[PDB]
Amino acid sequence: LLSPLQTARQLAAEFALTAVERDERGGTPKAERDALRDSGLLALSIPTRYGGLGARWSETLQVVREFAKVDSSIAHVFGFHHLMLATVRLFSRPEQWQPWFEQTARQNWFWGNALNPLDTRTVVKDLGGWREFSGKKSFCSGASDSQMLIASAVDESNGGKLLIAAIPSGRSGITLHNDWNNIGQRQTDSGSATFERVRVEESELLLDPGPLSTPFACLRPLIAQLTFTHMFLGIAEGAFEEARQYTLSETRVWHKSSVREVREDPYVLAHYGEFWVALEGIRLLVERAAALLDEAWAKGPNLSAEERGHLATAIATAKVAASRQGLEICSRLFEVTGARSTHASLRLDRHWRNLRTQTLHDPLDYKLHELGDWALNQSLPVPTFYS
Amino acid sequence: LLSPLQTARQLAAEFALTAVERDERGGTPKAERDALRDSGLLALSIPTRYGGLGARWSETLQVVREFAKVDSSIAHVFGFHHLMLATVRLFSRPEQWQPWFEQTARQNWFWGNALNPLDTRTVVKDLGGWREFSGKKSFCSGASDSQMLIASAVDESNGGKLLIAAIPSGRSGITLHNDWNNIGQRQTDSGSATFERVRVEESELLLDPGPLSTPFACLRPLIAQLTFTHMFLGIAEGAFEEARQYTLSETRVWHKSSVREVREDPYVLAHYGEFWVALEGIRLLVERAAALLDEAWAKGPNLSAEERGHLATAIATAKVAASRQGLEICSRLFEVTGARSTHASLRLDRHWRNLRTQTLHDPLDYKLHELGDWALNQSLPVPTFYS
Amino acid sequence: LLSPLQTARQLAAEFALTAVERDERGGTPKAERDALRDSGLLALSIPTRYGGLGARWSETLQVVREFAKVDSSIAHVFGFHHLMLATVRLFSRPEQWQPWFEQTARQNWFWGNALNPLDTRTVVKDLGGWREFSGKKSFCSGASDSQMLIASAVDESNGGKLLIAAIPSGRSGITLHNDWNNIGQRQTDSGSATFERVRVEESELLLDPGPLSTPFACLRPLIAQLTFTHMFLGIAEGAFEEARQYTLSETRVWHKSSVREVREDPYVLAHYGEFWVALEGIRLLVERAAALLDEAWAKGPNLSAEERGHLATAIATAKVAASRQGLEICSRLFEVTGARSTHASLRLDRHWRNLRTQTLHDPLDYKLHELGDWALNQSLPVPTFYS
Amino acid sequence: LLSPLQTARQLAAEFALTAVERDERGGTPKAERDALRDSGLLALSIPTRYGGLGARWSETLQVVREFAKVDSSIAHVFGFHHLMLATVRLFSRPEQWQPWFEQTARQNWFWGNALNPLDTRTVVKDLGGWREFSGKKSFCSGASDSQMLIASAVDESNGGKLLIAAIPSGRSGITLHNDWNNIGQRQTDSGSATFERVRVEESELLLDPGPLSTPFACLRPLIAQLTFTHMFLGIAEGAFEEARQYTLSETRVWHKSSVREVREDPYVLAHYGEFWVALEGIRLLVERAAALLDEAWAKGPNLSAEERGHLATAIATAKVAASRQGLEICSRLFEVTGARSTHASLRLDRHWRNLRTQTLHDPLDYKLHELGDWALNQSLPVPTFYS
Repeated sequence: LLSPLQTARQLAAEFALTAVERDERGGTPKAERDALRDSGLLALSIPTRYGGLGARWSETLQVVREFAKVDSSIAHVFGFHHLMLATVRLFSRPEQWQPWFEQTARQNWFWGNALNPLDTRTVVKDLGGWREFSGKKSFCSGASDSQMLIASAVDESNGGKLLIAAIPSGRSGITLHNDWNNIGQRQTDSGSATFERVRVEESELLLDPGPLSTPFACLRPLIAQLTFTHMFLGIAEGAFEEARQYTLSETRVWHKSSVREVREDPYVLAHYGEFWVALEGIRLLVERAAALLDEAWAKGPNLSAEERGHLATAIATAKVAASRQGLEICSRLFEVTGARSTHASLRLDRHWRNLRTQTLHDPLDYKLHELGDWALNQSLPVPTFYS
Repeated sequence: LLSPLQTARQLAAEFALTAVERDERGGTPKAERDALRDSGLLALSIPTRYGGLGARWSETLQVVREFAKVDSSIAHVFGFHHLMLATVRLFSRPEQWQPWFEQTARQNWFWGNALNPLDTRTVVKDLGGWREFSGKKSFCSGASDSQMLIASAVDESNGGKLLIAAIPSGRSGITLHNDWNNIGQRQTDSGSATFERVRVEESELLLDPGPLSTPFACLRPLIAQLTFTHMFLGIAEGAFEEARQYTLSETRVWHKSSVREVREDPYVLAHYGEFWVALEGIRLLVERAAALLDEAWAKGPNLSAEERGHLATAIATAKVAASRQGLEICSRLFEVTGARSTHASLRLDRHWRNLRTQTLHDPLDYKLHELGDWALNQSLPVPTFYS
Repeated sequence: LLSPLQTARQLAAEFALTAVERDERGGTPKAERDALRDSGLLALSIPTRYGGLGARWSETLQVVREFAKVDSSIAHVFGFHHLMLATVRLFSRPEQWQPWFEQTARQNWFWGNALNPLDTRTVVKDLGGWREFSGKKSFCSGASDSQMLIASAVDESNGGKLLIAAIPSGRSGITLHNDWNNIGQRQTDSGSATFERVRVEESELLLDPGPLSTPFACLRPLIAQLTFTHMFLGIAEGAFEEARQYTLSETRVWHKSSVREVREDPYVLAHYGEFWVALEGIRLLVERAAALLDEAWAKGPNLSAEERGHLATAIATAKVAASRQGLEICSRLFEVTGARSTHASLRLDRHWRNLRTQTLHDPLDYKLHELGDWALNQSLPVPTFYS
Repeated sequence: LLSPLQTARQLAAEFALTAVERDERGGTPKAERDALRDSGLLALSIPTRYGGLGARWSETLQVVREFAKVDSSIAHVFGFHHLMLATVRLFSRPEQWQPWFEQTARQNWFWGNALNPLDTRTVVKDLGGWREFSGKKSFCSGASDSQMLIASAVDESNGGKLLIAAIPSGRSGITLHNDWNNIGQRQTDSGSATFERVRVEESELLLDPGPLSTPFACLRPLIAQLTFTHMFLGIAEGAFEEARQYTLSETRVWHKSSVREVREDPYVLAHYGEFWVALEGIRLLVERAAALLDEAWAKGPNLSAEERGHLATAIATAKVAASRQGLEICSRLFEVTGARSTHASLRLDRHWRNLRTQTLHDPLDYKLHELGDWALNQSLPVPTFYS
């Protein structure tokens, strides 16, 4: 009876009731993850012909953004779940990903991340009949309480080629440490894992066409980048709305102010006008990138490298704006909420901390470098796991 | 048979050949205004049933933006000509503006500005069957070399009531001074005017419904605001493109740089990335406001105050971004063009000077106040001649 | 025999060993406060004739800054202790403050804050030979584990008159709640207090000359402002130094960088150059204000309103720079320390959180208003408890 | 009867009367240069034992700053005159520079610049008995109407070594084109020169100890950098004062303002407070660098490389602040002077144009790179002609 957005907004309201306490507690948000299981939204990105809801990417990412207004850790593991599904869809054969889609939709499997291209400590050995992953990995966003994992390993042949597999999260030999302890994103379980001779079947390797191959396959890093981008916008929007409520409900006018109510103070209003101009610009850039992703995805394997590159530029443009202007809102909102809004029971700084943490994993200065290469030299970005 | 955009682009390419020397001379760009007369573009906004081209406002404003890339003074008088046509369309009866539209399209009349709501030095006396305007006016953008003028006067009853008329620019008693000397917009003829017992017939007064009446008539200041906004964007786009050509052609690498070519300098590329993110955000905000103007214009007299207010907010948001981020591009581009690009024969500072002058006639701080009133309090802007 | 600066540096090195874990715990830093008692530094500002060290204000504030590099909560309660001593020195008769000074230096009394001019929930009744304070107070910075308190109350005559007293912290009727829970300054004990018929002798009231009387007595809010300002600078300096160590020890180069070492990355170096320019400007502004405070203090009761006003302007100028540029360093340092520096065991965000909390108790926008009144109109600031 | 500063301020008042008209005219300010000749200030930096006034560098640069408030072109050629005297003082033998100092003080010789290390088009040939400079040069600041020139040439031996000479400006073979045509600094005569077999005696070569030799000799580029820096501060201070006068005299309050007078408008006052904080920070950084230059100069040939390096860092820090914050004041002052202040008769943009032009000859991004190398790595700057 409800649309996916309506279902997400209802869930977000329930999440908001415990979000502040859970930011302090950290750990696995098991009750919230089960609420996602029961909602149906783990099948949001899966087409209806496999039992899913058939949303376009722009709708899936809209739900990521909606969760991020209240709970960016939940938004992160939810968005990464659909990124893992995109990974098998783009990197493997229909005989592999179609059953995975059907089982995920039927059983509400939660997919977690164990793919770190910049962590070559996990290696794969070939034992003829099967292969085995062995080593350690970090930044395993949402591996705990998951049913399936996307795991990477290096095959030390001619310098070391990355190999990606989809495997059950409880398979023998996998030890998920859940030592994730960070100032932000405190419920994404982005801790460590140990792989001890973990068996991987040929049928579980994502090889055809595999990573960084066709332009369509090369949408995978762009989906990841735009997932983060929607999170960034959601965090800024949630911070803004929380500040609004506080300004109107609790903030007292400064005794030197010319007005009697905070909501008429000329400096307070100018701050809110600057927040508005920033948010409006981010919103249009993010939504334009999402529409371009919809259009690129619809071309499938016929996607051109040119169209992929223009999408990549549009996403990076949105990400820079969401990162920089978003973090500024999360800091400067304290000037309109005031000295009492720093009470630890409110944890109003959680928006800033979450966004500060997540904007560092892909350095902004090198995003500007890439965008300048387009703006000055008309050079398309080179497809990587970050671009 | 070229489209209006193609026609405007061809003219802009010709204007570009002399724009630098004309920035120096100032005065009236009579040759360029005659090129506009010959082009048909003075009828761009006039519906086809009166002999015009039938463009939507977004298309008319796109031409303003295109002209502003190469010559913001021409962009200004061209945009203001269409604003004058909008003024008679919105404030007077069809018995008045339909003949004016037909004559303008048939004879390529150029319409000029003599409407300043601030300056109240012009007063209107009633002589029975006719009236007379007498006084001084400033900022008469495009009055020189025009066929028709929109002129305002104050009637001295009940503290003053503003009266607006459309009258031929050469009518007895009108003196245009051509004493316009400004650091920017140096070919807009925005000088001074003197009216001495200028006869004004009742059929020339714009009374039904007159200014600041219906939401539809209250589109007039919004068209003005969005005309300036398209000019601001065009100036920044033209400055950006001129900087690109200089960086790639003339600028030398700094002897402390690690790279052989300025094309690859990490700081140069980062600047161009920041210019790109700024321009892309402005572009989407301006084009969104343009689309909302098309949709509101289509409502005609059925337009609601609520839709007018949301359009107003969208335009002001775009105007703030275009003003602030546009001026920043026009200043900071010198860091990527280098010490030789300040040669007086290039007049590369003309973009900054033009934007610096035009961003002052409506103070940004009070636009942010208005936007904060919306963002914080959900208060729609109050219709005025600037909002 | 060490100098006070050397003694403070030694203590700061010891405080640094546990500052991160104490930021987590919160509560009262009893061990560190006892280390202050043993150090002699609680008598730093007390003249030698009373058994103190005889420091100038610039020297006392230098120690506040030194502590703030490693532990801004300790810096806060230490600076506020000396502010309390300044309060009795400036507002009461030598018959009152000379014994308090002698006893403080002999017994290493820690003085705490219970003076909030905003909060008027505490009232004083006159019972003839004595008075009684009853009510609630908030923001009681350093009241816990103190020997003496500076407490204010309102007398309900002629719309309210503020009364200030110095009283022992354990006097019957005083309850300190230790309910202080804030995102920053987590060991300043700035919780709540309750007074119930707290007896106050006439000899404990600070009436002659009392607050906001002579220009010399009006140094009290300026000492408070410059104490915060030295804390703001110290926080930014400590954050900068902690970032340096991380950049050089732990941060890895981005795989798109041209350089092998983060030490040589052009964007990293540019960030550190911008941090340097900011810190150097703040440092000179703060030290100039400190020198002007020494010179004004030396005038004693002969201080003129004009010299007080110029000092006020100098302090506010330093405070704006330290607040704004300091918070920027504390945020932007994460771009040069990288994605691994957000580990919760490092609490590298503690500098930003501490500065973000403390910069709100006196709104920056109205400090800029005051400074513009000087810069434009040559109007001296009006003495208040914040200016 | 007047001190040099008083004499300069009196001259500055006379210069201010024609400054706006001369910014338009360009060319050589011959009347103003003769006024400098008659003032005695061309001997300001020459010790009294040679007939000069014996000012310290901080006083000479204070006069540069004072001229720059009203006329940055005059400030530039005046400052470069004393830089040329410093060049012979630091690079040549007492038997060379002592007579040059005596003759300059006795005859008020004006020294001009023809030294461009980045213009290797002028070469020197050795004819045994004498040498000859031949080729072209650009950026010859103030060579016109000068008595002496500092000229450079490359000796094409082992790659090309730079050779510096002091020679009469009217010597046979020198053709000063005076084609200087720039958007700012329009009266510095920084045009071109042609050298046609210009004879140079051994006694005119600056060889012992020559350029970039001892730390003391290496003060020459630092004097140049700090001369520009004092100019930058002076320009910002003059722009600020001119804006003040306009705000208080001519600016009208915006019709949406809450106040009746511009000087009480809260946004206007906040702008002026930001100008104040910026100017105060620049002032202290510039004055601190000037004091350090005084102290370094006084050490003479005993100056250590360490003390030179710390001076270089202090100057670069001041220059970055003066450049960036100065240019921001020159742009943002238009928001408090308003729409009528762009009148071309006022040329209020001349401050921005002058500072925009002069901040480009040493790129700010690479200054930040150098300062970061100090801040992060504690690496002293490497002496060059720009550092």
